Amino acid sequence: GMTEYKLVVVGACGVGKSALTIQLIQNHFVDEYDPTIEDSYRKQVVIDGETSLLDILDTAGQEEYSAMRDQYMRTGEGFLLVFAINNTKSFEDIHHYREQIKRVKDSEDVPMVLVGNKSDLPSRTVDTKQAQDLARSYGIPFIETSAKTRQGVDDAFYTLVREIRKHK
Ligand SMILES: *CCC(=O)N1CCN2c3ncnc4cc(-c5c(C)ccc6n[nH]cc56)c(Cl)c(c34)OC[C@@H]2C1
Ligand SMILES: Nc1nc2c(ncn2[C@@H]2O[C@H](COP(=O)(O)OP(=O)(O)O)[C@@H](O)[C@H]2O)c(=O)[nH]1
Ligand SMILES: [Ca+2]
Ligand SMILES: [Mg+2]
Repeated sequence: GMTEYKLVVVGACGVGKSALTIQLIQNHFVDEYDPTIEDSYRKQVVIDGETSLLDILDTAGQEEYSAMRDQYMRTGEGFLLVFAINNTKSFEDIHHYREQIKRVKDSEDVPMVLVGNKSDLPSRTVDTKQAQDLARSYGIPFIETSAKTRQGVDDAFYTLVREIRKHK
């Protein structure tokens, strides 16, 4: 019947992964979401006139390697790489998330999107141009998002879907 996409949302602790995913699915902003909850969220959506199913895995757990986490990641068709623009270490870590995904996919061209989250915060420490240059060198799109104001949430997930469709 209707297509399903496995989206995986990766990024450092407290970048807004669950806030983004919950805003897309449930249309509200979470203030203090339980940071151990790793669950899968679904939504029916119309993208370029195609009704589709989003299965969104919102990563949590521990900073540790597991055979079981390789398996969940290998099921993923595309990945949002999320940093907050007020945390330069969250952006320093994007490199390791891309490396870890290349290892399990044993692929250079995995549908990915770079997300600079918390675009509403005054206190920016990571500059758009640097984020842009990183996405241009990975060959992936870049979207600035605020889970609070909902700016760029839709277009971040939809751009990932459109990256997975271009992939075959
Ligand atoms: C506050 C908790 C939270 O949101 N976290 C902390 C734990 N991680 C995390 N931290 C470090 N390394 C990680 C590595 C992977 C991973 C990847 C990308 C591919 C294959 C893997 N095999 N074992 C682990 C991994 C992931 Cl998915 C995470 C992670 O998930 C994010 C999460 C963020
Ligand atoms: N101001 C602002 N706060 C955010 C945004 N996204 C998440 N937060 C807050 O940042 C903290 C971490 O968010 P969370 O979604 O739990 O991070 P996760 O560890 O990636 O799941 C929370 O207290 C959120 O309310 C955002 O876009 N703007
Ligand atoms: Ca453990
Ligand atoms: Mg979380």
